[PDB]
Amino acid sequence: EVQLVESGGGLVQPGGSLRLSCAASEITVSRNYMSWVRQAPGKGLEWVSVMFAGGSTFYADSVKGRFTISRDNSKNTLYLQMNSLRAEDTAVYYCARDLGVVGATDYWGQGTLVTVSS
Amino acid sequence: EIVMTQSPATLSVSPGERATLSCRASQSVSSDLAWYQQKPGQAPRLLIYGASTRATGIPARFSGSGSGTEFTLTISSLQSEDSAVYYCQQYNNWPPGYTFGQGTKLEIK
Amino acid sequence: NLCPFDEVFNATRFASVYAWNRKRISNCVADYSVLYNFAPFFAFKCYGVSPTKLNDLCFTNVYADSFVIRGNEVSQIAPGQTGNIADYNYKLPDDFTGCVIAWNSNKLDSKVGGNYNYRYRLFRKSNLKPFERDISTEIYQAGNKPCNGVAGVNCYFPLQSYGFRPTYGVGHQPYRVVVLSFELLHAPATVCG
Repeated sequence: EVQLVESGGGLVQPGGSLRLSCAASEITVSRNYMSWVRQAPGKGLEWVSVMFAGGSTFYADSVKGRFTISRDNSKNTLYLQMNSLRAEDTAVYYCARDLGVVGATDYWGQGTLVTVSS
Repeated sequence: EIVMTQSPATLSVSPGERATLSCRASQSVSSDLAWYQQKPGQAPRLLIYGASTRATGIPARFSGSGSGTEFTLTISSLQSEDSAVYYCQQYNNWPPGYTFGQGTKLEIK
Repeated sequence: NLCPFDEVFNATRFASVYAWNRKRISNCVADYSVLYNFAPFFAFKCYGVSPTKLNDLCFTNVYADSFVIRGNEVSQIAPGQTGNIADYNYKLPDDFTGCVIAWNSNKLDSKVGGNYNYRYRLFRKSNLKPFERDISTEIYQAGNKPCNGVAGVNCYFPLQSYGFRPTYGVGHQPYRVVVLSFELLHAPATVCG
């Protein structure tokens, strides 16, 4: 069925790097506005990053300059490289395909936990 | 950076009655909004997009309303499984932008 | 012998950022006394040429490109600037010398019924080449068929209305924008005075 499945979730020591990956089915991502969201345990949600259909990507300010989104279009998948994970970035990350005024964000990912050593 | 404030924080209503949840904006959000129901344990689920348009499949028991800086979601008859958390997401700036709320916990009796 | 720039900016018929409007000016004396000196202009800015020097500057031909955008997106009309309107709708080159001007039309073009007659572009397959008119009527989709035979999934239409109405805040008040491009290749330059 149409879906987004995630991988890369785990634990890493502060300052370390990590890479989250998102695979899709029955729907394309290369031509779909993709958006990674995250949730801190117990808190609300916050938009982390977005990549367009032409390649021009964008990131939130809280993570600006540190995270970089990319996607293997050839096999229909998305990726997000993170580095220098500090104490804040421990959260569950979701993958999403947002249309906007013509259908607000709808298809989401099972999520993936990302915690740090402490 | 428009800050959204949900209300009330919690709500416990007897089964079978109506339920009313308010979400308040700080600037003009016209009719650009959405409501997500994140049943505890997995990803959220879209209920109502734009101003009050009911997402496909979504049971008619839900109804959205409001415009400008104030919006409201209303549930006709809560069934046992309606207990979940709900969030109002605004999107007046679409490419790249979204701003979430604090969420609301709804239970039954 | 003055050019018709006056009309160009005051014709108050501007079409859309979708398939913008153009004019090829030639053989006249470009005054400029009013250009960027009239009162209700909100933003005017050129790169490579100073306004007064420009007023003494001279060229081979002129290209005027008028269109209408949302106020919060005027910052995206710039050399290589990245966003939506400047990536899939209308994209100006990197070495573009010349100036743009933008007016807050929060009164002249808006109606309570929704002055959304114009439908801007929100679904494109690949980025734009500079000055590539891409007015088109197709159905952006995901699966096999377009919306002619499918509905809901893979039923997208790139032309979305704006919905300009007065309750909208400044960030959503329709700004009218006009961009001037002076070409200097083989210039038996016919325009200065």
